[PDB]
Amino acid sequence: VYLDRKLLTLEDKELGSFGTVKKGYYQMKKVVKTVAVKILKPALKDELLAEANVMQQLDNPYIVRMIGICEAESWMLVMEMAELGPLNKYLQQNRHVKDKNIIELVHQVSMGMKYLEESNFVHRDLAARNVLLVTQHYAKISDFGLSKALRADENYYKAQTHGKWPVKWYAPECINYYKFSSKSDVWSFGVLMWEAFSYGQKPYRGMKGSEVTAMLEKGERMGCPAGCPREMYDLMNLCWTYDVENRPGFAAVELRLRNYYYDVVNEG
Ligand SMILES: COc1ccc(Nc2nc(-c3cccc(C(=O)Nc4ccc(C(=O)O)cc4)c3)cn3ccnc23)cc1OC
Ligand SMILES: [Cl-]
Ligand SMILES: [Cl-]
Ligand SMILES: [Cl-]
Ligand SMILES: [Cl-]
Ligand SMILES: [Cl-]
Repeated sequence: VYLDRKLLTLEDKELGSFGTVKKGYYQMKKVVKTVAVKILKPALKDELLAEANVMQQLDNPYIVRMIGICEAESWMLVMEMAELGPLNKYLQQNRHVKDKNIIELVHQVSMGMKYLEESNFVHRDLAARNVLLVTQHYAKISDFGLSKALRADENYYKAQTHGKWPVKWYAPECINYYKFSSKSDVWSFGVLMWEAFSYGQKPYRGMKGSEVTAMLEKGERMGCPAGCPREMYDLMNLCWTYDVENRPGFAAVELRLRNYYYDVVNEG
């Protein structure tokens, strides 16, 4: 959890800019581990410790692993590096990634989210930008800064202060009632699917969050990305069921993705 600054080596170049993120290496006794280190500039510190507390409890092949936290020139969260980075950016720069490969990756995210659902955690920022690639065929979920462990007696988290929120990824019940459940995450996952099959295009382009709400309330949903297979667009639309009760969970979604992926595999 608490790491030795002497064992961390940071590169100058930032990968991104809350703070910055930088690549580094962390020494074990016989190897070094390549790391991504989130580096802050009270509120920020509190959020980092909270995020670390959530990551600490998670153990799944499709979730980014925390190495630990470090308190030196600034506060640092140190994670196992996913070398290829955010999926949205990857797909923008790699437009000939095959449909079978996109299905493989979004299924992996679904398996990560099924685990998160079973663990009774809500992610609350599930977007393509927060899916990180280890390889072209291996995705992990990251960014647990808004994530919450559900109370033992509640199936949702009730936000109080509408913070700075990724509205275009949020279900109607999140915007209208400030209620966040694993089924809200399923909604976000449908948006993440749309982004993936759109090769990292932004959702609801040109629209204000307000117009998104109006659109969704009309019953309108985003169109099928070019080359996106029927079966996958149907699954997006099922993720975007307006009524939480009738919206599937991740067990349901993962299985549908699983079965389809095996069909696509069997073709060939
Ligand atoms: C430059 O390419 C990258 C390659 C690997 C990574 N890897 C990793 N990055 C992060 C990380 C943390 C905090 C913030 C960010 C971040 O700034 N992401 C991001 C996502 C999307 C965009 C964009 O759409 O332009 C720009 C930046 C990324 C965490 N991680 C945990 C394990 N591996 C990583 C990041 C890269 O750029 C942001
Ligand atoms: Cl250093
Ligand atoms: Cl060494
Ligand atoms: Cl909040
Ligand atoms: Cl947004
Ligand atoms: Cl599999």
